Amino acid sequence: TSSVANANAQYPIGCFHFDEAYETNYGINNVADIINKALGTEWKNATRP
Amino acid sequence: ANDGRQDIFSGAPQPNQHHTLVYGKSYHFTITNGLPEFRHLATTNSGYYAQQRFKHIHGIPWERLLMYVSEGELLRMFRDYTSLKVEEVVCEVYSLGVRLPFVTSATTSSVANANAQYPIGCFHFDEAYETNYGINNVADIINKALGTEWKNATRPTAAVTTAWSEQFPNISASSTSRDINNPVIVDYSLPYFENNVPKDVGIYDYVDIKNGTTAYGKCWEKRFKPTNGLLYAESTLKGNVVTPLAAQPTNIMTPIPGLENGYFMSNDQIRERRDLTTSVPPVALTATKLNQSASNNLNAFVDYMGYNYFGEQKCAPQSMPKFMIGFVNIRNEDNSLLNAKWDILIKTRIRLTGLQSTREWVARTDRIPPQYFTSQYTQFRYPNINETPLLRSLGTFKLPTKRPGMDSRIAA
Amino acid sequence: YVDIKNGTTAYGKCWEKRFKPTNGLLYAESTLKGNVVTPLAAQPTNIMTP
Repeated sequence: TSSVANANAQYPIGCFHFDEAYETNYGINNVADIINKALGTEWKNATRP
Repeated sequence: ANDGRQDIFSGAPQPNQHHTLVYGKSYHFTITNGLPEFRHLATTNSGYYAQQRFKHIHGIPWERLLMYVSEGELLRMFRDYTSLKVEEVVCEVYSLGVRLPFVTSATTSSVANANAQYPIGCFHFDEAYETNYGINNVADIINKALGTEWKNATRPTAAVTTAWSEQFPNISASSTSRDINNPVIVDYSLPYFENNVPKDVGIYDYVDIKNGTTAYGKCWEKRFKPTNGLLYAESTLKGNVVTPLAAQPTNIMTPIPGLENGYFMSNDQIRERRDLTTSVPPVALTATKLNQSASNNLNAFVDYMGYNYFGEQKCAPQSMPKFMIGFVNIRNEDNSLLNAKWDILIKTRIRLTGLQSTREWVARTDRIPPQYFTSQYTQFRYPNINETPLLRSLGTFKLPTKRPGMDSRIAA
Repeated sequence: YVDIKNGTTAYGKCWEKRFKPTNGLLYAESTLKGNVVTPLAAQPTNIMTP
């Protein structure tokens, strides 16, 4: 029963940009996934059963 | 100039009465998280709808008159005037914090952590998609707002002293924190066999988020000055609740503006009188109070009740904005929902205007004087004045063009 | 109801008509019908607002 209840850990976050100095790339499925979740798939029965 | 031709006496009637009422209440409610859920709804007349309920977005029924006035005050103001109009309604929401447990315990859990910075916001996508509340959900919020009596106003045969008890069958939220659950539901009509459907509402395109931890105090305030705050109006000569007409229509008739075209917003489409074959379509006739039942009055809405002014276009105005507030769900590492409890305080204020048409009507009975001759109020009801008028859907529906959903409880 | 010109000397631009339609609506879609063939499936209910 874990719970992410602590928001006062002062975790460091940042904007990385070393993509301007070294070869970089993303995983094909990783990006594909982000986009499928962005669009999401339909669940409404546009066409009546 | 006083040539014995000037008036000696000049009469004039008494004025109409114009009273202004001001009421208000304060409540303490608590609401909680909830993941979104969906289903498909089938209804009579082959109705089919795609529904999406946001269990983390709750709506304050500020459209309900009982949120400002108690049942007692409502009863009185409903019998005292010829017509009663809502001038303005105000609803303030104060946040007392969004808490949750430091550690989830299946048994002795405690909402002791108020520093989780849970995102909260004011949602308003009710202006872009069909929305509605659950009938019992709203009914519940109001029962907890009013609360049921526990004092023995009428002494028991044995008026003996009883033991202290925290078990209030239903204490008002005006005396203590009380839980309420009124998830907003978004409908996606599917009237055809093959429908054109939109992508689920993007709630993040209709929200103003605040930090649940630092937002302590006044957060939101909504005001509304109804165009047609007509709660009721009497313009008929019917001096009873039981009597039916005795005379049938004659040949005497004079053309009046009317301003009622017989067009309705039947769910997703516009329909003309002749096509509403399932239920009998209302018609804008001379208004009455003796049409509404006692229970109907209790469910009075502040924006529109079916009554209109003689010179205005007989129709429903755009319903007041829904007052929806809620969380912006945070999820745990296993993607489960991070539960939280939100304590809020609500202040409600309302100003109404009562009229008593006593100028052209000197009554010799307690019967309220009707706005009969000089002008007449009108309401959507049926030629049979005793038939239930066009009622307001308790589910607080928002139909296309942003108008309040209404029922025609008269079967055809 | 006529404005006459000399057919021989009137060589060039003669008339120009302009029109800004009040209702130039060629078409508009406001229904949920997502097909050209499908008919309604649901009949009118008791839900109706003026």
